[PDB]
Amino acid sequence: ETFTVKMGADSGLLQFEPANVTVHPGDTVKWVNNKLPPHNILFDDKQVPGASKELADKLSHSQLMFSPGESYEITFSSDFPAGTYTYYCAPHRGAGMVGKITVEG
Amino acid sequence: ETFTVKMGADSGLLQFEPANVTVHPGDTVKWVNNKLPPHNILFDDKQVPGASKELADKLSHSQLMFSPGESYEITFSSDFPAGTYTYYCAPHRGAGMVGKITVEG
Amino acid sequence: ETFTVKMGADSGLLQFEPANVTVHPGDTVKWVNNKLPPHNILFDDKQVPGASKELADKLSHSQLMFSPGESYEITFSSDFPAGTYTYYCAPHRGAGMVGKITVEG
Amino acid sequence: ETFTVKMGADSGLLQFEPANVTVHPGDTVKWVNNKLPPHNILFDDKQVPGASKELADKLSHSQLMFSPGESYEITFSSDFPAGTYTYYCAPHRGAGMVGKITVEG
Amino acid sequence: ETFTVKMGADSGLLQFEPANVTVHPGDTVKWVNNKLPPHNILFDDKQVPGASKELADKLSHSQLMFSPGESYEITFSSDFPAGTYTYYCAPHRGAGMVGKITVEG
Amino acid sequence: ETFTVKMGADSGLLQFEPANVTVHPGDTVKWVNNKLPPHNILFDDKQVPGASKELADKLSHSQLMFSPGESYEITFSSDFPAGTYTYYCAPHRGAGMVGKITVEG
Ligand SMILES: [Cu+2]
Ligand SMILES: [Cu+2]
Ligand SMILES: [Cu+2]
Ligand SMILES: [Cu+2]
Ligand SMILES: [Cu+2]
Ligand SMILES: [Cu+2]
Ligand SMILES: [Zn+2]
Ligand SMILES: [Zn+2]
Ligand SMILES: [Zn+2]
Ligand SMILES: [Zn+2]
Ligand SMILES: [Zn+2]
Ligand SMILES: [Zn+2]
Repeated sequence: ETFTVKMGADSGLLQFEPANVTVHPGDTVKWVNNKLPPHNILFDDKQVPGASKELADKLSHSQLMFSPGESYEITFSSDFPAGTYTYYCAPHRGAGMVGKITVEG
Repeated sequence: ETFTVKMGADSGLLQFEPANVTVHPGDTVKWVNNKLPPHNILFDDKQVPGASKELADKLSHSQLMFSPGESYEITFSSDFPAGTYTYYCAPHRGAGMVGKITVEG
Repeated sequence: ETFTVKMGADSGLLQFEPANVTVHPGDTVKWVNNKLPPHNILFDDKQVPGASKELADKLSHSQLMFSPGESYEITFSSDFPAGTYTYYCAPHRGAGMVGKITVEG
Repeated sequence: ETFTVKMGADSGLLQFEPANVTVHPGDTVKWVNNKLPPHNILFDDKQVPGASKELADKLSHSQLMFSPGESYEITFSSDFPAGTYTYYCAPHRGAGMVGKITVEG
Repeated sequence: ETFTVKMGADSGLLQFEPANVTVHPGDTVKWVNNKLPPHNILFDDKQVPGASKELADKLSHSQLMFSPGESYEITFSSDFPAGTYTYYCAPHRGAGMVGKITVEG
Repeated sequence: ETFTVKMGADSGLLQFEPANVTVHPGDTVKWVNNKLPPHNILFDDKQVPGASKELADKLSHSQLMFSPGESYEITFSSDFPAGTYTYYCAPHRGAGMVGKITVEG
């Protein structure tokens, strides 16, 4: 499957819609730049299963996205461990623009 | 913290002593060439967490060890996924010289 | 697409069926252990585009496969160069168990 | 061959000189910190051949360069795909400090 | 064996305490967020042994740490080359918040 | 520079000619298949500077070379550490077909 997460709610709020998402092995999470750019997706080394920095760096879209429609996908294949993945938006961190992905396995 | 696994039991049996070992992140597994050489440690691409061939190749000590005392260590850091790691000895595969490492996390 | 290559012909010959395969970027090549095991897939450093040893080592399934059904897949994504990839089976090299994959791009 | 690209024109403009460069496999691209620092080289996941994020991250010199003369080289060997590579300078993005490398092959 | 480096001296100075540390293979360096956040650890491609960008990127904790107590560890295993590793804090670079790790071997 | 090492002496001896070679940073070592094949170049994890298994695996030409003229080159760039690199030929190990490369720096 493919779960779409909008960066910036329609209401004009600095949030990820949905904030919490539960994914199964093989599913894809698609982030779409919606409202109030820029945004980026950052995963901290200790916010991913096993505290793997190597894993966090691969998932983290450090670069800022400005134009609406720009997307970033992550297919959680058999390779990725099971557990919760917490991420955030650096420019809107103070606004509490935080997200969470739970991979069940 | 450092678990020692002997390649070839004192009994003269073609086995890994211990055959099964449970490790925690940060711990090291030390293989020591004991009896009836040669021996090597091979991890198949599908016998490691996530079926990562890249991971299996890094852990696999393909080359044969002949002299007693020769060791090979693997510190299971945060970069290594949790799960069971099955390995074997190529020259003594038919004798059932197989091992298993379970990393909890 | 996914091209299946059988390691050991149905006729009981030590060959790869098919021996020559033409793949497009994105397409996958699946090797299935069929007849007269063991078999392995080895790519020499000079038998791959650009003579990249780093590339040859990643594609090479050095370890021997014994049980029928065991598979090994390689998805030739964008990261893989265009050109011919020649591989062979080490235990059946003298029998001329050689293969060839041509990636068009 | 080695193509030199100056980060910041002699005329004092926030540009890459040259902005567009055509490279052949094997040729190198050298960025030299010239005028009005800082500068960095960023490649977006979708601005490289095949939209490979793994490839973009390896080429991207995220860290800021301040002192004149500081260089960053990239030898486009066989491992690198053919196509256009668009990059930019984060601190001078609004000024349109964008570049483009076309690898023929 | 585990050397602790405080990001921000108790004195309220924007420094790494200690600034210079000598480590042996197998030892771990632990950075603890102490005073005047944020802080991050950045290693430049040319400030590590062999000028390996791949190595620098793995060690660099690009993301900003705000809460006191947050830590980042690096166990200098056999895969890491011997030599000096110079790092810095991006937000406090002008204050001269620079560090240095010397791995003996 | 480029130092040529012949795998199998003209005298018909199972040796590397020369057995010992001193190389400077940037020099290339070229192994040429000469007499009494097969041969391969294997570096053990503990026979290279720093006991880096990752380094040993990259230098090791595991696969057997049969036809005369087949070569294998290794350019010891700034990346490679200084020290002695001991290697051997697996099929002719008992004959004492061992070599040694000393990189001065
Ligand atoms: Cu945001
Ligand atoms: Cu054995
Ligand atoms: Cu075969
Ligand atoms: Cu700039
Ligand atoms: Cu700081
Ligand atoms: Cu030999
Ligand atoms: Zn962190
Ligand atoms: Zn396999
Ligand atoms: Zn070769
Ligand atoms: Zn992107
Ligand atoms: Zn740099
Ligand atoms: Zn060894």
